Amino acid sequence: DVRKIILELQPLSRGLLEDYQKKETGVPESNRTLLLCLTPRLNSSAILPYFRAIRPLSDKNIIDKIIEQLDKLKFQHEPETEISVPADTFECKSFILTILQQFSACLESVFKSLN
Amino acid sequence: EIVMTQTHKFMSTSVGDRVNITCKASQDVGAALAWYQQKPGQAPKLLIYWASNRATGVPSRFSGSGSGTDFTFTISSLEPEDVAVYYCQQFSSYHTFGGGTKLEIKRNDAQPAVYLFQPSPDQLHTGSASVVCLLNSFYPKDINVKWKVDGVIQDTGIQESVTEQDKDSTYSLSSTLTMSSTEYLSHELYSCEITHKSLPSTLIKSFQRSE
Amino acid sequence: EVQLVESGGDLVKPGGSLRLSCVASGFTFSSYVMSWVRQIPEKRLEWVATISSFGSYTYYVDAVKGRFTISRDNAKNTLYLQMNSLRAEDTAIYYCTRQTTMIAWFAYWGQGTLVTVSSASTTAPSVFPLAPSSGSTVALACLVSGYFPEPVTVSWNSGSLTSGVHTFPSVLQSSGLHSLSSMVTVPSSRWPSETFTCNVVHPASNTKVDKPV
Repeated sequence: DVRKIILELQPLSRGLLEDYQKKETGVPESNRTLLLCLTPRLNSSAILPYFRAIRPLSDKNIIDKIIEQLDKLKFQHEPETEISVPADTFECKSFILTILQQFSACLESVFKSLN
Repeated sequence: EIVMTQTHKFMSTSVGDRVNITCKASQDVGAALAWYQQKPGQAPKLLIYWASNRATGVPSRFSGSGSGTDFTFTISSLEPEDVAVYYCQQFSSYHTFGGGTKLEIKRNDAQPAVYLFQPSPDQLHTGSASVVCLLNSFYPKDINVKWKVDGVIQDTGIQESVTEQDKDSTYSLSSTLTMSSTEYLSHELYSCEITHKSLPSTLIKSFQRSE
Repeated sequence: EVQLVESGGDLVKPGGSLRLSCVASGFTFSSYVMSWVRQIPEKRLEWVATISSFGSYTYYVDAVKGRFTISRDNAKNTLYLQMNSLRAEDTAIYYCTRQTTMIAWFAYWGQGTLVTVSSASTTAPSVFPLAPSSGSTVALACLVSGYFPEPVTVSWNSGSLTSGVHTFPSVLQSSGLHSLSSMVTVPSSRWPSETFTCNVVHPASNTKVDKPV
């Protein structure tokens, strides 16, 4: 059930993004692409490492839920890229914000694919 | 609320010169300051963010410095296309903007050409009387226009309009004194008195209503 | 390319309402905070309101709180500003802007939509010719009195006279009407032996006046 996982993930992703917009001031635009949405099915193995890498920097409880959902959509033990999180504070916030933005966009895109 | 103060509404500079535009915040904002450039008929354009980061494609002659409460926007060598209004903006807390600083080009001083016009008879028919003092092609922008009716300084009924710096870097200004037609008809001598850096003494233009 | 296009600006009376729209293209609209910023005729900038990606959080500048409502429809890539209880000092160009978080700077702006709030209805100008009060040159002028809304266009001798013409910026009167003066200097031989006319066009009232001096 691809549709079921999208609907499971969507409120988690919306909340994470909107809470970041409300709490964090002055986050610069990174202009980077981090998440690859699709492989074609939703690309858990491309998205998962990023969520694993920001887990200590974010809400561990929601991230855990996201990871549990996305693991179900890793149709193999495909390999996971090792992610370099920026050390600089502003780069690091832009990195997190870009992940949340692109995750939001991916799910909304795949949801339009499904309707 | 954080108040951003740009002390100078206008600054004169010359092409080739360094320009220092200042902005001061009522409270610490750290480095959470942005600078914008605006040209007439256009939205403001982001130049600097986090007090010193130049936005993408912004020419290297523009820079920002400061942290805390006192910030400086600097053009290292002014180019003609840089004549514009520059605004600061803090984003430590809820957005507030400074009031803007308009860069204009310095030139040699230039005396105004001054013209004074009596209310037209068609206007007087309607019950109003506008006396019109027009000043053309002066520099610098700072000018004092004083209205006297039968010797008494007017402090009401006066509207002033100043042009933007024109193509040869001079300014024009209009001052209009409006009263009722009965009131206009009860006075005789109307004078527009001009004080200006280029005039060694005040230039008086006047007319006698009864002619 | 990131594009923001505002619409809905118009002329209204105090206490009226108006709804602004801003349609965005070139990015995933739901990924970004959006905001309105306005610029009053005196060119001060004032942030107006802000909305998070899915509408859960909004901020308003105090001057508009309880009168304006910001909202968004992500399906149509559209930001709205519902403006109620409008006042004269709401007159401004309204820009919609994109931001990363709710408190940030403004890297992307639309071109703006003009909102005019005035107790004056549209008003045609009254054009008063101002003749000289001997010389090498003389000065003629026209007072373009009491019109709304801006602008007027002034020309001399139906456009043939362009050199020596100086038209000043309009001023706003307490009545809410605008006024401006236009003058020309001509060689003295050309006066009073010739006739000079100032031609005023007021598009909004669709009126045309030719006044001889």
